[PDB]
Amino acid sequence: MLKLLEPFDLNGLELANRMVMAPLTRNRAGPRFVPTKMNALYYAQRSGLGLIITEATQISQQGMGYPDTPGIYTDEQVDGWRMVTEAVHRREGCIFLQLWHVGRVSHSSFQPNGQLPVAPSAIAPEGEVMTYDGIKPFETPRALETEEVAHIVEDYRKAAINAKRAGFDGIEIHSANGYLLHEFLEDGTNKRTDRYGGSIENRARIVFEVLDAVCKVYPSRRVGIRLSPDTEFMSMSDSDRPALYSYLVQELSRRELAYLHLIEPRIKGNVDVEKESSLNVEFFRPLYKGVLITAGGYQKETGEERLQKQHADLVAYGRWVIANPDLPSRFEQNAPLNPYDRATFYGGNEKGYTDYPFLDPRDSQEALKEAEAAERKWR
Ligand SMILES: Cc1cc2nc3c(=O)[nH]c(=O)nc-3n(C[C@H](O)[C@H](O)[C@H](O)COP(=O)(O)O)c2cc1C
Repeated sequence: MLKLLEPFDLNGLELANRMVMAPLTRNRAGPRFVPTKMNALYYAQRSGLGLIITEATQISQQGMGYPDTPGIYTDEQVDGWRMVTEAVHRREGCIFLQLWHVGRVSHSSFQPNGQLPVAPSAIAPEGEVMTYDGIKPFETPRALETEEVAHIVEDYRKAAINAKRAGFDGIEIHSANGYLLHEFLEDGTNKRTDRYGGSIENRARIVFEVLDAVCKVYPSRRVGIRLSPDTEFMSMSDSDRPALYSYLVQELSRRELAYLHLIEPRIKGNVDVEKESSLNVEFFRPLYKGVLITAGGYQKETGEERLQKQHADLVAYGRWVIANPDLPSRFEQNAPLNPYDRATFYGGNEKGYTDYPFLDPRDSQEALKEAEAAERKWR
């Protein structure tokens, strides 16, 4: 009787339920940003979620701002992701790769040749950024030349080519949470005078060009996109978020994409914030035609209310899913939720990653089995 637990049809994909694993950076790639068997166990374990969206995956070295995130720009990376897609599919799961460019939220230490991070405009985020050599202040990033936006779009297109080859069911363009695309959208970050700055239309141009480029690799019904309609995460700010997001959503409505993925203002990236905003999901449901994913601070009961009230079609869970590989079964049988441990979110090993327990140990055995089979197959 939970709507969260109703199978849902995603323009062809037979989702087990209406619950989504939110994208989650775990900082556990192998050398050269290549996914490993351990990574496949983790996704295999969580494959009773209707849809998995992966951790943000950089489309290029230039797009990375945190250590040991996986990439999707080399063959060796694609091979690694194949273990992941295989294992999730053997468990009858569905999965999309979230494509990432960190923008200015990076450090020369991460960059090819120790070049500056790139952004719309030469404006550093506030605060400090973890690097290979400990905590350092954010640097002023380099403002991208007009001509270079084309080359970033092409990175996304190559990245989607690699994704399709890796065997992902679809892709999600990360346009949220303070990163390259988001910096383009908001006029607090975007001070450009060319055809990608100024007018609301112009700021979104890049988002539309990325979408044009990837929908040449995947059918548009397999391209998703994530927005953060109203957040301070990473020194974001816009002079008029209602106006900017209204336009951006209505345009998106007409591109017949797989879904729109909206993060609730009560999330500041990875933590909860007290915050007044009307730019939550209720405000966008009217403005977006197709399949709508709501994410951010939900529980069983508040997620269920979203679906009953027809506010969204899918509810994403991030932190609960880190801790509860079988969240849907727990919801379903009214079980206690395993607590999540923030200290093991980022970096590390099995601990706080693949060692959260299931209701049913057999689920656990089946994930291990598929993940080992996936490794032998793609050895
Ligand atoms: C450890 C951690 C990693 C995350 N990584 C990503 C990411 O890679 N991409 C993204 O778009 N959001 C990311 N988020 C934001 C979450 O996807 C989600 O919006 C947030 O956790 C709020 O959802 P929740 O309340 O269910 O946890 C992350 C959050 C956490 C706590």
